Amino acid sequence: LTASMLASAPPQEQKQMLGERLFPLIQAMHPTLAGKITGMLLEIDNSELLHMLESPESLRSKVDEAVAVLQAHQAKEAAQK
Amino acid sequence: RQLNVNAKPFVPN
Ligand SMILES: [Zn+2]
Repeated sequence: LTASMLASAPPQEQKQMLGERLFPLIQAMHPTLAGKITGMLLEIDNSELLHMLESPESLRSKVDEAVAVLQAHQAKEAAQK
Repeated sequence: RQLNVNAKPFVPN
């Protein structure tokens, strides 16, 4: 995936393009929550999403962050809701 | 660094 291929497509479809490259990696880390985490991350700068696709420590760091918030939220909706 | 927990899940293709 190149930045050129990305400008070639429109917004909505650029995330789809990026998600395809991101999914397999995020999946390896979390097979079950993969879909969701990916979805959550796709609302970030493509320029930075492009960076994460080249930096594992960065991708992982972002993934763990998403995992934490995701669980804290759900747990919240559990105690009260 | 702010994330949306209600973001629509992505699906492979
Ligand atoms: Zn919440």
